[PDB]
Amino acid sequence: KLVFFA
Amino acid sequence: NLYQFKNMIQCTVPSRSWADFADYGCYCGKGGSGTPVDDLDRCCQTHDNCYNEAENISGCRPYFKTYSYECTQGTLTCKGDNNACAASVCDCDRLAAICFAGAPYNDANYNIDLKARCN
Ligand SMILES: [Ca+2]
Repeated sequence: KLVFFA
Repeated sequence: NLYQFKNMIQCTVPSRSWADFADYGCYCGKGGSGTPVDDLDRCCQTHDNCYNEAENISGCRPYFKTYSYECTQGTLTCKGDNNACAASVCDCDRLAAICFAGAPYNDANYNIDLKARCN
């Protein structure tokens, strides 16, 4: 999910 | 952490690209407000709320906290070596991944306009 990795 | 959650999703929903869950409805993904659009979005709303609660623990950063878990033979198990933050975040991620497996997927709800539809 979310791909707000960094 | 996010990478681990992605792996839970790959493990519980192997028929679909994990990316399918990365931008869906008002809550699966970047978004975290509004009326959830359907069952899958409700899985993501509960997950979002779960993270917000876990964040109240000092030093607990749900996107970044590396926890201890296994996914084998169809079953997620948050392990006993987890501290309170790890256990909470792992459990959020666990029941979300399980929720996704039982949720219908509506192609219309992929990549929706959060600003317009999630107030
Ligand atoms: Ca979210």
